[PDB]
Amino acid sequence: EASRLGPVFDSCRANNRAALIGYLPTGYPDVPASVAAMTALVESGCDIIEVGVPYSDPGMDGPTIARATEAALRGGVRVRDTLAAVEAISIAGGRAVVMTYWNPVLRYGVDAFARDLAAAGGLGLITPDLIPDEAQQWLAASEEHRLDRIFLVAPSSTPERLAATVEASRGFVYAASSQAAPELVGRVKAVSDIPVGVGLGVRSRAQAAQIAQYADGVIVGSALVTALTEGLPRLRALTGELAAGVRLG
Amino acid sequence: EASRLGPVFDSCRANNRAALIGYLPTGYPDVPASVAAMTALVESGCDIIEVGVPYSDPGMDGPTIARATEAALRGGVRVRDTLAAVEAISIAGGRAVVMTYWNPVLRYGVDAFARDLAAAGGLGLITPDLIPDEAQQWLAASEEHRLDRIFLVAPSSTPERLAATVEASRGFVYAASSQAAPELVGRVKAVSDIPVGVGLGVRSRAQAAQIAQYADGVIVGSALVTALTEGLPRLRALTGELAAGVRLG
Amino acid sequence: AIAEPTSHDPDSGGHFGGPSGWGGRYVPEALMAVIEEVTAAYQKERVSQDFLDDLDRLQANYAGRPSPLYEATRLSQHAGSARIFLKREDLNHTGSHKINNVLGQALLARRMGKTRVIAETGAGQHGVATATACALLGLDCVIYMGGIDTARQALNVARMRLLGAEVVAVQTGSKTLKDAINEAFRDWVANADNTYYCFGTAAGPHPFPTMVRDFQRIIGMEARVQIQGQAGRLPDAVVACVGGGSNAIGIFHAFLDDPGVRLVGFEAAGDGVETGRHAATFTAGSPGAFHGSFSYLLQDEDGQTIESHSISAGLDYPGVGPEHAWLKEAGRVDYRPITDSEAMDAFGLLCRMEGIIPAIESAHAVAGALKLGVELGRGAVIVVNLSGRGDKDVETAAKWFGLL
Amino acid sequence: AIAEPTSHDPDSGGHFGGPSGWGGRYVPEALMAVIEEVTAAYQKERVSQDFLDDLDRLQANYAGRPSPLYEATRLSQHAGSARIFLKREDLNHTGSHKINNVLGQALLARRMGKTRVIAETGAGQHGVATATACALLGLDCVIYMGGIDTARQALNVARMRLLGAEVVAVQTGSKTLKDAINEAFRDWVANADNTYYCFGTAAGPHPFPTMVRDFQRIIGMEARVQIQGQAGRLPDAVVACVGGGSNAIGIFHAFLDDPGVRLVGFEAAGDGVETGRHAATFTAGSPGAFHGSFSYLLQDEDGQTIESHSISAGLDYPGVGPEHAWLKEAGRVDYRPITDSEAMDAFGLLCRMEGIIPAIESAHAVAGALKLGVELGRGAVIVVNLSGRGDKDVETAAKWFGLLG
Ligand SMILES: CNS(=O)(=O)c1ccc2c(c1)CCN2C(=O)c1ccccc1F
Ligand SMILES: CNS(=O)(=O)c1ccc2c(c1)CCN2C(=O)c1ccccc1F
Ligand SMILES: C=C(NCc1c(COP(=O)(O)O)cnc(C)c1O)C(=O)O
Ligand SMILES: C=C(NCc1c(COP(=O)(O)O)cnc(C)c1O)C(=O)O
Ligand SMILES: [K+]
Ligand SMILES: [K+]
Ligand SMILES: [K+]
Ligand SMILES: [K+]
Ligand SMILES: [K+]
Repeated sequence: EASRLGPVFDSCRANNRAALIGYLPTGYPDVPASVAAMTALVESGCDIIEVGVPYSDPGMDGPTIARATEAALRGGVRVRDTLAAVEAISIAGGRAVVMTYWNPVLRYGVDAFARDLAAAGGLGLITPDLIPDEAQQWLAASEEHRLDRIFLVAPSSTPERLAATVEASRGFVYAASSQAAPELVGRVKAVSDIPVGVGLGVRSRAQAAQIAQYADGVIVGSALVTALTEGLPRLRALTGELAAGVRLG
Repeated sequence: EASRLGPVFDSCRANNRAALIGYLPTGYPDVPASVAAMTALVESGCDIIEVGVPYSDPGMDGPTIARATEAALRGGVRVRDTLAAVEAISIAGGRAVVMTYWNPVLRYGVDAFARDLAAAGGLGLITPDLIPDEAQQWLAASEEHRLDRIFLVAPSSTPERLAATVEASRGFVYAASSQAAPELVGRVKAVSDIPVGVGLGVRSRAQAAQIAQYADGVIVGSALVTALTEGLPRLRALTGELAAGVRLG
Repeated sequence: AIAEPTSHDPDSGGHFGGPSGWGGRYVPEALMAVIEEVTAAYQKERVSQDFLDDLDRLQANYAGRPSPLYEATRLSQHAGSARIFLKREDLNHTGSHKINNVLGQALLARRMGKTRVIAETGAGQHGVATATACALLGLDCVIYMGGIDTARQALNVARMRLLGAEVVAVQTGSKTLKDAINEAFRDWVANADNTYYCFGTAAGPHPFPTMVRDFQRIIGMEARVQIQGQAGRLPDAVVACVGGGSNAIGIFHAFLDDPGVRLVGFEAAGDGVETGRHAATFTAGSPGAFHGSFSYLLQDEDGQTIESHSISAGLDYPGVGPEHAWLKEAGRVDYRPITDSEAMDAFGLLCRMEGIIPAIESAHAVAGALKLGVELGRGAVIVVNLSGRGDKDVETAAKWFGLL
Repeated sequence: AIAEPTSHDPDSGGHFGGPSGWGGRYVPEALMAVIEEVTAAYQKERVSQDFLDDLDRLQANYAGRPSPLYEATRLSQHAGSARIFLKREDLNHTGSHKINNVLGQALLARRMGKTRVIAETGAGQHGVATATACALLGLDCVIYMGGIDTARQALNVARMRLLGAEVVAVQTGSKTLKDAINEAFRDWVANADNTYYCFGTAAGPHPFPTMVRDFQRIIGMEARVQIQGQAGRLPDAVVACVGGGSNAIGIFHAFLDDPGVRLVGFEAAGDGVETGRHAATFTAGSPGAFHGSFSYLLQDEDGQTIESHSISAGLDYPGVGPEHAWLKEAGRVDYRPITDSEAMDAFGLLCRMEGIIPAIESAHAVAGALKLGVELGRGAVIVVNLSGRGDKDVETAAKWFGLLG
């Protein structure tokens, strides 16, 4: 009927604000510390937690996340740690999605991973290197286990591919990226009413406020990793600032 | 007519001995020192002196003579110093022929060099890299200026080339060359009565006496340079021993 | 012969084998606009007579095609008295098969109006060929190369720089071919609007596996004509080394529909397939998505890429092209491992028997051809793709044989 | 058919232009047996269709002939808008024209029953080629190379050793090509009974000038056909670099009887012909007997050889082949100097304009062609012999252009 994240964006619209979507990679600086950090995100005001699966060759990630996931892998992080992190977030009262490259899912098994993500309490999957053209098995698994499917659109996306990508998404659309970020959101808003999350290297409360003026969600990741590296108290403070920034709308 | 060196070999044959033919390079260790050594050879019993013209690329010379000629050239030895050495040997009562590669003769001019060599008292020319096939100019200047022409024969010489080379030589034939040397002399004796000199790395009286059994002349060069390098008295001693070896009684 | 397609082509999405799903485009949406742009440009220009005329003119007068086929009679005693024929891609301009693919893609890059060309390189032969064509056509060029490969293939680094191409050393990961591909990928994502990615092997997302193979098909088409002219029949076997798969698919393709012709690819086994220091993708890998395609790769139980190891820079890659994964599934091609020691022995043997210094990559094929000759016996005809010459490997080989 | 003894061959004594002219045999009698045996063997096999078939078979399938002819359109503006055509001998197996002569001579050595082959080398291309044929044909191989050249051409030293050849570093004299020739010569005179001397340039005593030129004639034969196909006429000029003269005579010969075709050979001028650090044998030399022939060489007033200098190991030679002397005296070929700086300028221009890394030797010919193009003007067709590729010179070029430090 409705997307798993539907009610979350509904509660944010009623409060005249954007959702705060925070990303952290599993296993950095270790598995127990990362879960304590993700719990702190729920406590510090994150509406949605993106739980990242560390991957050996993360071509789409910047240096901050790429080096943290690399350190996580040096520590022996496993994919099952991500499912254990989703369960801890759900128990703490948070709303967790998983962000992963596609080969770890293929290796696990798309259906088996969807089933196990659903059973852990996960609400959706973000697939930065899976386009709808290859998403046949994922679409079936997304519907069977009632999981949202968050694809990415790009500023360079052709109008035909933007439409097909938006049509294939459930929950929200990840507008990955000047003036290109509002324009990309507008191109999505022209063909659908699905929520639009925006990632834009957000570091400050003001940046979250700016994006909240046109986006349904504000995605922060690299800055959260940087804060956790300084320490868990630094992550709490920054997440609070960003939580206030999304209410500026 | 008779060859310039004919009387010498006649006199040696009349005394039941071989001619001692001694080689030294001009300008080693310097021009005055080399002239003193060539004079010492005359005084110590050499019948014929081979005055060597140092050449930049002497491919037929062993390392002993190659190093000495390199040193002579570093000292600034000139072709004209070889002519002066011939004069000094003539003045001392000796008999000199010049041994040289052909290009310094070409640069000097064949007729001009033959004229000046005969004027300085030179008796002939040994041409280690001039075969009779290329010796047309030299044959004419040799007849005009009454110089002997000593070509070389080798153990590998075909019967045709050995005969043509002997027919072209005047004075003596250089049998350049462990029984290959006496049978090479035998091949020359089978076609002509011309005196035959043998080079064979003679280092001792014993070796010179071995060659004197079948050869008309014993040629020594490398050992004289080695002796001169040690000192002029060592050269006189060695030449005395060699003049004893070429004598049979 | 690029104007006419093949019965072995993938669907519009780049999938081989229908339901098996080999190939495809496992890429971010951020690359799909340029990826569709290259695909459309290639379908337009492959039937354009002006394009085909330019490519053929360069292959003949510039690259030196056709390369000859040489019967290496002095190898026969070491190959069970079989008859080893060497397809002499080592004689191409720049010294390998890579120039075939690069001339096609470089001409395409100019047709698309791209102002900048980037490429990865492992052995440095694709890097030199790319630098070569960008000098010739007047295009800005940047080559990405793993830091370990810059050290063991230093001759090709200096060739690239003399040719006016920028060379970026890649220090991430295993500092070899797969890491160069990662870095060049990131460049393409950021600069797609003006940058052409001249990919050097028969892998990646559609259209690269098909396009690279189409530019390399000239090898096997020549070889099929040359072997029949010289030997009077089709070969018993055609073999090649397999890194990503371009030289192998290039010489295999013309023989796919010849049922009596065995096709054998030889992959790098490094220190041995049981040591964890190898690059034997088919022997020890499993299916997965990697570098834009669904194919085989060396991966652990969670799907993390396992780093490869080989004395040969050009085969030191944990992946393989999707058309090969399809051909392996179909049983049309067999894929076998060859170790460092086997390759180096064949290297020395080819030097002393035939006066040919091969690339260490190509030496894996010679090594396997020697073993296949023993298997097939006296009089068997075996065509070997001699993919490159070994000037780049002379230091490594002299050190291996104690000639320093 | 077969290119019969045409009107350009010397007499039976090896002399060009008269019985006491250029060439001949200025050698010791100790070599005349093996020189006459090689001369007889070559005279027999040069008219044998089975020998020419063997050579042709190796040239086609093993060496990669024919080599293409490539119009380097992006050089034109630097050549007065002339049209530069490159004869791509750089694409031959081992990377130079030297393999043409080596295959002919190694086949001959095998026909004579020789089991040991020796050779000199300067750039290392003739040494690699010789070592290549000896491996291919099962002959023992010893290469003599000057110590200075083993340092600046170290890539070819290792190639030769991987091919199973012994490399002997020569430390006498200038430690370059002329000194490696002297040492290889000493080896031959000592082992004249079983060793074949594979001489790598169109010089030396008869029959080497003629035999080497005959094995390289295939270059000009192909190019004369190719240029008429591509430009629709005979060229206005054919140019090559001149060390001993093999690659130049190889491409010149097919054009000798085309009177409208200018022929220009370019020799190495090093730092400059006035500096005394050069190898410009025709520009600054004089006739003399050197290395078994009568020809031009750099010599002082006494006839001592003047040591040569060039950034190019293959042109760093104070002599030149006797047939080139004859063509110069006849006025059929012009010979001009090219400095190190001019050659490296042309080296780098060929790299970045055409994507071809030439041998530094060949860069001298490209540099001369650029100058010649300015003289001849727009539309002139100039065929250039690109004698080799520059893999051996990569380190040298990298230093020259500041790619090191
Ligand atoms: C882990 N997933 S990823 O970072 O998004 C990702 C996806 C795709 C690819 C890469 C990373 C690197 C390579 N790659 C390609 O597509 C590719 C291969 C050869 C030639 C051109 C290409 F574009
Ligand atoms: C100074 N006079 S020399 O030492 O006797 C003398 C005479 C001749 C020759 C040499 C030295 C070295 C080279 N040379 C040759 O003939 C020759 C050249 C190329 C190939 C084969 C050769 F045999
Ligand atoms: C890695 C590249 N070369 C691989 C290579 C290979 C293996 O690549 P294929 O794409 O499998 O053909 C074989 N032979 C030679 C001479 C090679 O250089 C490169 O130069 O970048
Ligand atoms: C000296 C040798 N090379 C000379 C050379 C020359 C000059 O030699 P010629 O004999 O004049 O062609 C030209 N081009 C190349 C590529 C060369 O290598 C040698 O390799 O031993
Ligand atoms: K990510
Ligand atoms: K470029
Ligand atoms: K045959
Ligand atoms: K793959
Ligand atoms: K010269």
